[PDB]
Amino acid sequence: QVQLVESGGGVVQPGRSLRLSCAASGFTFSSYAMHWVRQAPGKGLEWVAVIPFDGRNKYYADSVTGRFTISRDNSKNTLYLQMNSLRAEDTAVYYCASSSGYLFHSDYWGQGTLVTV
Amino acid sequence: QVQLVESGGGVVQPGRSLRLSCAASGFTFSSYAMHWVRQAPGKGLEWVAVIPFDGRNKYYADSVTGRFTISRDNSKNTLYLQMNSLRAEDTAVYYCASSSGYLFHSDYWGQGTLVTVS
Amino acid sequence: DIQMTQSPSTLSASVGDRVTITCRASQSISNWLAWFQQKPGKAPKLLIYEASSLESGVPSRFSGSGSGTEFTLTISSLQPDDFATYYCQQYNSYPWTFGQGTKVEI
Amino acid sequence: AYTNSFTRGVYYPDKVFRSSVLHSTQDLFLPFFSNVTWFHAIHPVLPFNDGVYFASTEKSNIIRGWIFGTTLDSKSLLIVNNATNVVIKVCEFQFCNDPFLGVNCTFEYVSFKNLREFVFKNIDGYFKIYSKHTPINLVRDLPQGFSALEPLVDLPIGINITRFQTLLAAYYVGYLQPRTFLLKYNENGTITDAVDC
Amino acid sequence: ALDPLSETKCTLKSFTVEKGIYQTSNFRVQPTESIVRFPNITNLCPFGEVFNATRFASVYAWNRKRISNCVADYSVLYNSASFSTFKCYGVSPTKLNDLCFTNVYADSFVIRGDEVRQIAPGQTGKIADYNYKLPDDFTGCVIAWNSNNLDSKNYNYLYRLFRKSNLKPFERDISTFNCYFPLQSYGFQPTNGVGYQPYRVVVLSFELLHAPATVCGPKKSTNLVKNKCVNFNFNGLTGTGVLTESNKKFLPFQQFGRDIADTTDAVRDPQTL
Amino acid sequence: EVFNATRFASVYAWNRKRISNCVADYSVLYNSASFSTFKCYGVSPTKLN
Amino acid sequence: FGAISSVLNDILSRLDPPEAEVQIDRLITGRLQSLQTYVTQQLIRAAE
Amino acid sequence: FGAISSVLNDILSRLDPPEAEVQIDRLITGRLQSLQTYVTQQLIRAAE
Ligand SMILES: *[C@@H]1O[C@H](CO[C@@H]2O[C@@H](C)[C@@H](O)[C@@H](O)[C@@H]2O)[C@@H](O[C@@H]2O[C@H](CO)[C@@H](O[C@@H]3O[C@H](CO)[C@@H](O)[C@H](O)[C@@H]3O)[C@H](O)[C@H]2NC(C)=O)[C@H](O)[C@H]1NC(C)=O
Ligand SMILES: *[C@@H]1O[C@H](CO)[C@@H](O[C@@H]2O[C@H](CO)[C@@H](O)[C@H](O)[C@H]2NC(C)=O)[C@H](O)[C@H]1NC(C)=O
Ligand SMILES: *[C@@H]1O[C@H](CO)[C@@H](O[C@@H]2O[C@H](CO)[C@@H](O)[C@H](O)[C@H]2NC(C)=O)[C@H](O)[C@H]1NC(C)=O
Ligand SMILES: *[C@@H]1O[C@H](CO)[C@@H](O)[C@H](O)[C@H]1NC(C)=O
Ligand SMILES: *[C@@H]1O[C@H](CO)[C@@H](O)[C@H](O)[C@H]1NC(C)=O
Ligand SMILES: *[C@@H]1O[C@H](CO)[C@@H](O)[C@H](O)[C@H]1NC(C)=O
Ligand SMILES: *[C@@H]1O[C@H](CO)[C@@H](O)[C@H](O)[C@H]1NC(C)=O
Repeated sequence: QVQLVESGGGVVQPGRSLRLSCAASGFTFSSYAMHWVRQAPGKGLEWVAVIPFDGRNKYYADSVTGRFTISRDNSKNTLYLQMNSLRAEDTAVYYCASSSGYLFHSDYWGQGTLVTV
Repeated sequence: QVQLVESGGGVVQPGRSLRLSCAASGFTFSSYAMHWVRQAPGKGLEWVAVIPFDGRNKYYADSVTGRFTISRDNSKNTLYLQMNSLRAEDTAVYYCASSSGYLFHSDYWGQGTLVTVS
Repeated sequence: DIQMTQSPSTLSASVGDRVTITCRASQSISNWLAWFQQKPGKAPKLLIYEASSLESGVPSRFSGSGSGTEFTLTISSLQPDDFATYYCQQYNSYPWTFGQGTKVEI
Repeated sequence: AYTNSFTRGVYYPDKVFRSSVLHSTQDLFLPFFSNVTWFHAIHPVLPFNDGVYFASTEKSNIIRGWIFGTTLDSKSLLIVNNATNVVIKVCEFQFCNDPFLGVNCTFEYVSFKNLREFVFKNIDGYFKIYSKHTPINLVRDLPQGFSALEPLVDLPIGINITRFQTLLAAYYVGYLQPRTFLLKYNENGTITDAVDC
Repeated sequence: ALDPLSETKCTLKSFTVEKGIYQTSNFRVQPTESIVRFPNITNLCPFGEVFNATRFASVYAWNRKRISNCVADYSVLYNSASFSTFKCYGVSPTKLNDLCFTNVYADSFVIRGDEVRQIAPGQTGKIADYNYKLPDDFTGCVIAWNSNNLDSKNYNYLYRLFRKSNLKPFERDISTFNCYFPLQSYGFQPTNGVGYQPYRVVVLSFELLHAPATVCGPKKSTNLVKNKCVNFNFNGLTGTGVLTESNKKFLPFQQFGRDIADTTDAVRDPQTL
Repeated sequence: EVFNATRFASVYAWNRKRISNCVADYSVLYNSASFSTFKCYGVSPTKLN
Repeated sequence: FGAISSVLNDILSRLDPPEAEVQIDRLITGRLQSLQTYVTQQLIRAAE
Repeated sequence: FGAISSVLNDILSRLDPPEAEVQIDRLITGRLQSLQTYVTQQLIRAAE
């Protein structure tokens, strides 16, 4: 059915970079806006980034502005988030989320991958 | 290859309603104009309805104007026909058909489903 | 930005009970709010959208109410699998913000 | 009852200073020596056809408010001055069948012995209000004399207005008509005389 | 231009001229300095709060946000390539940052692609004559850009229908055969054509300078010089003349006087009242 | 029989149909929203009727 | 005078004001110019 | 005279040369037509 698979998580030294990859299946990825969201271990989850399907616009949360970039390629049906200048407070499990319409729907959330800085 | 599957056929009491569905596989359904055609038992086929791929137009046969409603959802690659106020003469086998170009092409006809109004 | 406050933070109840979760918006989200449930080791799992509309596969005991700034999540009768945290979420204006959460305890 | 609006209703046509010059202009004015309807308040929804001259003579500021609209009850403008602080809301309030004062919206503002004059015209969604205050010592009707009203507010409500009601000392109602006037600005830039063409 | 005699030869078109007195040209004192005056308003202008609105108003109940007390940088709007169009009517879009305005209204709404042409003075149509009508003498700039991934999914954008007869300019009628609620929703979907895509439109209605203005462009003020020819610019009222102290009593709402010739006769310094 | 006709001529051999003896309600055409452009030159589309 | 018609009412029945004002301006321009010519003729002839 | 404004400086502040030149031309032909009338009036009056 619909599944989002995150990949690329691991351990990063402070001030270094990491790239996340996100595979989509079971829906028209080429016309759906994409979201990234992270949850710190046993803390409240924080919205991260969003890109529409054609990517003319690109929004970020404040804490990651200027250090994070989100990217997509509908050809591969994959979503990416490149992190630079990583800090310890950025340690979180990062999820992919999208919507058949306008809202994160539980059918459209990935299993998540852990990033430790 | 190119297969079209009709569904929803059955038995209808006069005056009530039914919904048919046609499924598409093996072609760019989201870019093809789609049609419905019915053929009553041992009688001639009757052109029913056509929907362009964007649904900006919908044309219907005179015998079903104001009662039939055709619809499509390219996301699901399916064709939907709504029947209301069904009468006995609407009993027929209904086919969903299309064209790689403009005319009904033999690869683009389904097996059909039977609709009986009684 | 838009700030959202959940109340209570923690709340203990037994199976079958009536519970209410109150979400507090710093300004109008007029009816655009979402409710999510998370158990540990689980992703944020949807309940409601625009705060009164039922998602597929969501038991009717789950429901919401409210418009503008004051909103409500509803449990009619507790089931044993409802013991979890609940987040009201706004999406009227980016960035999408989340409440502090309400974890229901035994 | 009815009274003679001798020469009042003239207001500064625009927001440009001039001086010692006779300026001709046309707008929605209260024609001279016209019929104006007199209401008294001892011991009423009116039409707003194209813009309504308003005036009132007071002893204790009992006149406080206006309701502009089409139905004027929970479907509109509200203007109220509760004894120290002017309040203007255009919410669709709940109003009684006979609104009175005790002793979905766009805008919201905050802030006989005296004569208070007003003009209310709503053109192209812009509700324009002019005013002028002056002391008076008279108990009968509008004193004969000339002064010019001046803009104070501009409300681009877009709210459609057809009828209005006064809230609560006599008050008077004319109606504006698209007549050309010749205005006489004095040496100091004040309107002192006018001619209805 | 070599000398007065050489001027007479050029006018008379002759290398020799008869005795007499001959008018040749016009003597003009030239201005010496340049003076720019603008108010303290240097607070920035929240155009982002308009053009970056996450939610836009439906066309029948279009959202009219007022702009005042700011310093409007229109170069950000004009230069940005994210706009599919930028059509001004009363002013040239590059001159915006030089003028100063009495007030600004940002009327924002989402309309179907096929009707983007209807948001224009002296136009008619279903959207232009039942939802949002502009006056013929409209002064401002119309801006539009594709929103096909910000709006389409969607059926939450409404526009009116069969029963009505009026649209008089900038009127917002939000009132709600057998029967029909006078509103039907657009079928904005990501898979439809350009003519069927939703378009987020913002219309900056300008009110021309008639009062003490409040929204000025990003100009740098200077000092004031009296009793001398200067090129002066007050809030965008430009001209050349000698600025002297006056004995005129302006009214608190009058920004500037005039002469019988519609030329400016007196101005109020926006920084020194 | 003109606009929604199932078939139009190629432009080099553009067809034309004559119209006479009828009641022409230009509103139904004009207010029909299917049109991407509707430009009148000698007249205006609201004075046709 | 360049207008699509010399009957003033024909224009007003045919064009919206946003387009009519262009056409009407042409007719006024000439007719106004025509009066100017005629009155100037009168003055000079009146002097004679 | 049909121009967007009768203050010549206002147009130049508001419009770029490609468009303002049209509006300015409108004022020019008008005011020039005005001098034409005034000068003509003077000549006949001068002869009187
Ligand atoms: C609407 O929002 C967009 C997105 O930017 C976001 O919103 C702004 C209000 C700020 O909060 C930003 O920090 C935020 O990311 C604005 O579009 C673009 O914003 C950037 C600022 O980030 C403008 O500056 C550019 O920055 C890039 C970064 O390298 C430079 O390369 C450029 O040379 C330029 O300096 C940019 O001009 C702007 N427009 C674009 C990219 O087309 C937008 O300004 C904002 N407001 C409006 C009216 O659209
Ligand atoms: C402002 O107008 C809106 C028009 O929609 C009102 O919203 C409606 O409210 C009634 C109940 O009051 C509901 O039955 C309708 O369903 C609402 N409309 C829609 C489209 O859902 C709103 O109540 C008005 N605001 C007031 C009266 O304060
Ligand atoms: C303002 O409200 C009045 C109603 O008080 C409107 O006048 C009515 O408009 C409808 C429109 O179809 C007509 O059917 C009625 O006959 C009109 N009433 C009268 C007495 O003529 C008026 O159109 C509204 N104006 C605006 C700009 O909304
Ligand atoms: C107003 O007109 C009425 C008749 O409708 C007349 O009785 C009355 O005298 C007029 N008002 C004045 C002040 O003359
Ligand atoms: C008038 O009413 C407003 C609110 O309705 C209030 O804030 C204000 O204090 C009132 N003025 C007086 C004098 O009570
Ligand atoms: C202008 O005001 C002064 C007072 O400052 C007054 O003496 C003078 O009379 C006024 N001008 C006129 C024409 O009344
Ligand atoms: C604006 O600020 C200047 C100083 O930069 C000051 O002289 C002037 O009075 C201010 N304008 C006001 C207060 O209206």
